[PDB]
Amino acid sequence: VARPPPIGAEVPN
Amino acid sequence: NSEADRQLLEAAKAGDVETVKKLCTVQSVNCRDIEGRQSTPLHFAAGYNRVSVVEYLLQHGADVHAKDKGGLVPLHNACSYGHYEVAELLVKHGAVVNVADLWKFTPLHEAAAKGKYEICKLLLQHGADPTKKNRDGNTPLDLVKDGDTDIQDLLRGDAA
Repeated sequence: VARPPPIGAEVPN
Repeated sequence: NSEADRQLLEAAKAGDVETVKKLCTVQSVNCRDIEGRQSTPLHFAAGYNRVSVVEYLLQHGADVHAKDKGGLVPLHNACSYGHYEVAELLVKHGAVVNVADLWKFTPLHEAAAKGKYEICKLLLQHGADPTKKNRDGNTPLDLVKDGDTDIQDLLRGDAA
């Protein structure tokens, strides 16, 4: 079972 | 989830502090997103750089130690996407920097693999261990890409 990318995004401050 | 829990989670994802204030209770502050990965509102606020919501949540009972379905804590999420202020806030509220997920990745494995220099620096300053091996036998230093010689320098910790 592969590790998925964590939840989130490169949202600017 | 209850409709109210769904509303709170979306508000957290969006950084909607006013809505978070309306819905946030003892009962809901640490609710889990059943339709996703059992993320808490704090997981979402952390991953999407919702700084004002992270502040509010942390002051109103949010659990920095909550693990999602993959074993990730909100610090993993902040570190993956380079959210420095969020990471700093979580650590101030007692986040443990060496905690590992189901694949034995710590937030430092994550920041290293994602090439986040300031996050790596913050974690190391708080005692993160650059020598911890994940399930693949890799340390955070192992996961640093070839051209990120600054992050390598950081994790290698040459005498200084």
